[PDB]
Amino acid sequence: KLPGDFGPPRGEPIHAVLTSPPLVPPPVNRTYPAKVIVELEVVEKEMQISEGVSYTFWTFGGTVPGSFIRVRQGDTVEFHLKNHPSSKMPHNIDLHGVTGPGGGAASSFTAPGHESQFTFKALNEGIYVYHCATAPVGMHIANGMYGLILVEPPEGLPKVDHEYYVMQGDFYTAGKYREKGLQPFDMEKAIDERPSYVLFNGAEGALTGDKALHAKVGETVRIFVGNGGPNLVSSFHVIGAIFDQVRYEGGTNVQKNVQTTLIPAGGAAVVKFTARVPGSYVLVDHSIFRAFNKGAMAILKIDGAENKLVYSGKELDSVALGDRAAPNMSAVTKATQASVSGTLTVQDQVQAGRALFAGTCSVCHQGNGAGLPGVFPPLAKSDFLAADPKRAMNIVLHGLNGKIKVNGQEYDSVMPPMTQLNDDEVANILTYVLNSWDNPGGRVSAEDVKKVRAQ
Amino acid sequence: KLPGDFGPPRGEPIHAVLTSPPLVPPPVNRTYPAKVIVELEVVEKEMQISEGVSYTFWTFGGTVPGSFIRVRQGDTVEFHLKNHPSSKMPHNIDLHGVTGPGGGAASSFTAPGHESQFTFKALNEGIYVYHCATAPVGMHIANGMYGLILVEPPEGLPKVDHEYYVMQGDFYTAGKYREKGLQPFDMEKAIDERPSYVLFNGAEGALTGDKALHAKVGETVRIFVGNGGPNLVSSFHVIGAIFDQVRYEGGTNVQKNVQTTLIPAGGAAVVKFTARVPGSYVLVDHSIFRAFNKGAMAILKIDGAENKLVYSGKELDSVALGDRAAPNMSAVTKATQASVSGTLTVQDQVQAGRALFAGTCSVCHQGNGAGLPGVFPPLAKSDFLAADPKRAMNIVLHGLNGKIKVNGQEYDSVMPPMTQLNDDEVANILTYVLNSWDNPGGRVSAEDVKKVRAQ
Amino acid sequence: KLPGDFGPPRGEPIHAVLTSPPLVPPPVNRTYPAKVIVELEVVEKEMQISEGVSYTFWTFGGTVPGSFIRVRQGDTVEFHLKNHPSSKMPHNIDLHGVTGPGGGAASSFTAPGHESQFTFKALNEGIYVYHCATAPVGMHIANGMYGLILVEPPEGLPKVDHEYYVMQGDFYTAGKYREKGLQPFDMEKAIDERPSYVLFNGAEGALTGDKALHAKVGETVRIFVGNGGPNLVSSFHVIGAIFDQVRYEGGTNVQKNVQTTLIPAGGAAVVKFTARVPGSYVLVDHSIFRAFNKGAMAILKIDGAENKLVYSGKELDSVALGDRAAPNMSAVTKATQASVSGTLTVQDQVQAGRALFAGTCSVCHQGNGAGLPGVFPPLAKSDFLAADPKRAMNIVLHGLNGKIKVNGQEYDSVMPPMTQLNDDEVANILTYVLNSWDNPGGRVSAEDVKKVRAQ
Ligand code: HEC
Ligand code: HEC
Ligand code: HEC
Ligand SMILES: [Cu+2]
Ligand SMILES: [Cu+2]
Ligand SMILES: [Cu+2]
Ligand SMILES: [Cu+2]
Ligand SMILES: [Cu+2]
Ligand SMILES: [Cu+2]
Repeated sequence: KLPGDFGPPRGEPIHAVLTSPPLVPPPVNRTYPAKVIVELEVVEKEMQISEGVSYTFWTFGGTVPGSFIRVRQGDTVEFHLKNHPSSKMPHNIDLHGVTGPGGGAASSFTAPGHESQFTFKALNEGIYVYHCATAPVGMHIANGMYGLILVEPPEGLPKVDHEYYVMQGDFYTAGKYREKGLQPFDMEKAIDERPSYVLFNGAEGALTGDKALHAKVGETVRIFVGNGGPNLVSSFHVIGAIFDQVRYEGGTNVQKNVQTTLIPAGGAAVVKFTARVPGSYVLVDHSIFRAFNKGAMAILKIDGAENKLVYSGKELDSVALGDRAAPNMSAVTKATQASVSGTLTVQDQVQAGRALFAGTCSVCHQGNGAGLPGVFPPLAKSDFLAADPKRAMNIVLHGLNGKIKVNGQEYDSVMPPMTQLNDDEVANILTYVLNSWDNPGGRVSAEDVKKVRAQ
Repeated sequence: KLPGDFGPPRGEPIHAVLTSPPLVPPPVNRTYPAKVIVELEVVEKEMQISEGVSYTFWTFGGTVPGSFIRVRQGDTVEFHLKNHPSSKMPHNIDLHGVTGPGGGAASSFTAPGHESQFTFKALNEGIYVYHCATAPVGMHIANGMYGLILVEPPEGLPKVDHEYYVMQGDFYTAGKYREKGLQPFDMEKAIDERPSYVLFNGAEGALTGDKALHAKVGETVRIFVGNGGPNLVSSFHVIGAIFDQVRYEGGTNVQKNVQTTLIPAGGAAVVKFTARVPGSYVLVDHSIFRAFNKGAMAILKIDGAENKLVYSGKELDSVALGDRAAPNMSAVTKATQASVSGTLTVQDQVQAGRALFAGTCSVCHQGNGAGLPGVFPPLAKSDFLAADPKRAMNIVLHGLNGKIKVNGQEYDSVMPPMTQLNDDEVANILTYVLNSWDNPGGRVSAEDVKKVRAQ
Repeated sequence: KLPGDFGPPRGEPIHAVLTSPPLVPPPVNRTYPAKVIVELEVVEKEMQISEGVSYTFWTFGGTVPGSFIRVRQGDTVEFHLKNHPSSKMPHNIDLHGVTGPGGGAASSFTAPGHESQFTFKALNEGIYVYHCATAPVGMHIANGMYGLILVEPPEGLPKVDHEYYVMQGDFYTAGKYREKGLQPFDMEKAIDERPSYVLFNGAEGALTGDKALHAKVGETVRIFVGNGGPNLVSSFHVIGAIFDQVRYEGGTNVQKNVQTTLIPAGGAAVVKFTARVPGSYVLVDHSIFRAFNKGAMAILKIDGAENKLVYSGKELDSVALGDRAAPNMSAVTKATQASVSGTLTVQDQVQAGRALFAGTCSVCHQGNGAGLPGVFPPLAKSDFLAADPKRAMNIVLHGLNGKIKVNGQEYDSVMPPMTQLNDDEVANILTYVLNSWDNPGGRVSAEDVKKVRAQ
């Protein structure tokens, strides 16, 4: 026998129902091998990789990651790849778990407006990455051409309350993190393995705030976790919880009771979580600058009764989650669009700066700008801020130390530089502060900050 | 007892037969512990790390990786290290799996023209990296000073049809990838972990094309897989197949049925593959820019009958394998040598450009230059190419977009920039295109391209 | 049941005794669940990250890594975090192994001079990283805010002879490796994952020479191994030995008989070592430029009888361990302090250069400067050195090749450049050589070298 030796296909041909992230198709719930027809279409399109930041993604099914495919070990899969006629590039597919050269690549080569097909038997149970394998392969994967296929064991997976679909990728923009506008792919950064963004499901905030995954206290969650790369290895981790089980691809080995697990580039794992106490559980790449400086954070939000005997503490806030504690940062998108249109108002800037102030400034100056007398000076009704708004731009870009006097009190501390903030971000944060807490109002422009940065 | 407590050496002293990659010594096939005498000589020498690219390697036994050593758990090993008198540097050896300080390092210190010896008992079964441990250690490992020793279990490994020897390394050249000439080691890139090449067995194409590993449908293959580093961790992966078994060093744990496995820097694994359908199975570091932009791809070629019930698709071609689909790129070596000699002919350039055109240009313009009317413009009998050969140099270096007219048809698409191509590569590709498909002939020089790149 | 369902706390409340690295609290040795009160204080302070190199660390309990916490699965932990009033920054804590949002983060937010508390039940047995989770999280972790908590299984761990505490971190200084002075945190290098130092226990040499860990032949050692990151994954390895067992966090899976093991960023493992033969066993990150160029090396020194049947070789020396073979490099600290004070003597420079010469120069020129006639020229009574001390500065910075004559003998070899040596290091090494072996004496200044480097 080969593995997956369950006989020829029986029953009727099945048209696979594919799902967009973060959702998963229902279990196949089948005791016989089937001919499964899969139809997947490549679409090239602009999407928001961050608020006010567009990127030309190349997608399987219009999403990053691509549509989720779910079949049964021993199935015969008739794979149809279409390339939308709006595409500029040819594309193909390499599915992990396929037995045969290129995992489908040579037979699935598809020009814009064409369709290709190949047939394979799913011999190998497991969770598997699929991706484009068109020269230059790294460019296609970097632009978002990856997803997951699940080959179920014949008896199916154990029932759980929720199944979700989460995939990490590293992304390479010409511009710096959160630099606004349409950002080209940067080949130099990709070859050097120096990503500008590291993301779950193709965007900053794709799985935070009002887009969090949900479950209730007492329920079981299974997450199909992919690492599309192209280049990075994920120190994949859940903050404040533990995985009951971690199983890689279709491996025989199952690790139980771990919190931190390494997912290779092109790798995939099935993780199981039991909800015990309510709150936000953060999925991160624990290579920490990825999670906290490049976007690599997703949320599983658990609702239900607190258990003070297990955990007496509060729900996560802007101290740890920064500007992603809030439901969304839609005001940044709106302020960026208004800048492009030449219609940016003070209130556009105030609402964008309000979103960006959380964590970034609030951890020390507080959400109300009061600070802590003698320790963190106030931004609320600040005489020092009002006396010199241009000095305030320098303070954000280049930091501040030494003795100062604010509202009649001496400070002798250190505010670190925040030079990685973009000109629009500094301008919008300071406009928010000037228009809050009885401050004098007016505005700071991106152009004002550009000139102070240039020194 | 210590582990490997099999008594004193018996029988006759055995002179170990060492093998060069990718071959392995035969199984020891022995029921008693032996005194094994190992003789390994360090040689410093220039070799081709890529076509027309030389590098001064430092080698154990004249190869990268070094000669394969095969002994039995419980053996007494008398290790002789010689340093060839042509060497400039002192060398030594640290074998993983040795019980004792430095794994041999202090007692194996060997100046040019000298010999050292130390004795160790092989207590620990497993596959193990050995490497040089001479200050500065990273420089010696970076220049190729690593290989594998297998310590067999007393009963031997299970029989297989083929055993092969494959070792990844990261390499640091002063010049960029495929920049021609003798390339010095670059300490700055090595300290930053920014390799110019990531290779299997010490060269681009060492295990591709006419140097592929072979087996037949139905046969079992065991690969001894090393990661010499110095710095990178391999997302080690087989395209289009699965590993029956993966076992790290002499670990008790064996993973079964996985496709993608992380091999630490200085780590080693034994993988087992069963051949099911014919074609090329690609071994890669799935940190994808390594595999597709820095050389990290090897081939296991399976011959035998197709099974359309398991896989209906075609053998891999230049779409996925690029310029390594072909048997070899010997024309690039020959054109580089002719440039050095000042004897470079048009035909030298044409044959080199023919090799480099595969994948790099052919994925969109086709192997015959016809393109796809209205989608990818033709290079065959191209009026647009002929009208301005200098514009063609700019197009390759800097890309092209917007409306153009080629052979009476409008195109409105995007050709990405290919600025990572070296001046000789652009010149040779364009000379190939000009001398093919009824194009006007003539030639483009490396110097022509240097001037266009300088703008 | 939840896991760790051992009933309510019994007995008396226990004030946890915490230990500084590399020591561990004694086993809890308890058959009942307890209320454990933990008190940990954040201190910001300058410490030596290398000889003559200061850094402002942020610490849990005044050390990097932070104080070790030891409790029993099923314990109720009342966690008190104090922030010393000298602190400039707010801090908090996220303990892996805590069941609840942020692992403690929202409830442990603590301004300078304040205290916070939260209670959690230790449901999950294992070894776990804890760290600060205050925006910007990567900055706090990069400055040293991490350590380990052990949650014992109810029956306790198996008895061993020694338990030690070793934690890797990556560090980001504005200055280059071993550049002297107070070094600021460098956000740009941290975001790029380009550390200047990779260290065990917060400093170069923290666990080498006279600070090595100890045990005797025949004894068992358990090491609690953390990777605080923030960014790097450790190819964690013991030179010249094997781990009996490696267990990650509280995972069910235990790997036995491995030498090289990958520890994720934010991960932790318990390793077990049996001492077989005497000597220094080096713990490294086998991403080799970290271990040999950035400080990532620690020593377990085994005393006892040699066993020539297992290993005939010598103890490690400066060939493999370089300048860390010696007990300490205190002369470098003293010479750096004397430079700051403007009191640097020739003898200050000689003793610092003596420390730095080991490995760096001695591997080729020998510890006595004799070299090897015709192969490595002498530094002892060197006519070539004496004839031009300025040429000697160029040779160290930029290397030397080609035919030379030294003390009546021709050399035709290659000395690699050592441009990564700092101006003070070149000046002190050459002053050592000039004042040794009947050389003419005098001195080379850091300023002399600065001018030669500037060309
Ligand atoms: C702690 C880590 C802080 C963060 C984050 C931010 N700021 Fe700050 N800021 C902080 C200190 C300790 C000080 C005083 C420094 C000293 O020399 O003692 C400051 C100072 C300012 C000021 C000027 C003083 C005042 O008006 O109160 C301004 C205008 C200011 N900070 C603004 C500001 C903004 C907008 C922030 C986010 C972008 C921000 N700060 C972050 C401590 C900390
Ligand atoms: C697809 C990803 C392509 C690859 C790889 C290469 N080329 Fe290309 N090329 C492509 C397009 C879509 C276009 C037209 C762009 C537009 O504005 O619509 C081009 C154009 C050229 C041209 C000029 C037009 C012509 O003569 O047909 C030349 C001379 C050319 N391309 C050459 C070329 C070479 C030599 C390549 C490898 C080095 C190469 N191209 C790659 C699409 C793609
Ligand atoms: C081997 C890897 C070496 C290391 C490490 C260092 N040196 Fe060296 N040095 C070496 C060689 C082979 C040569 C001769 C090169 C040639 O062209 O043949 C040298 C030369 C020098 C010299 C000049 C000659 C002499 O006086 O003997 C000096 C002053 C010198 N080397 C000093 C030196 C110092 C101070 C080192 C550590 C910083 C050092 N060398 C390292 C080989 C090697
Ligand atoms: Cu594609
Ligand atoms: Cu793949
Ligand atoms: Cu060597
Ligand atoms: Cu090693
Ligand atoms: Cu902190
Ligand atoms: Cu953490």
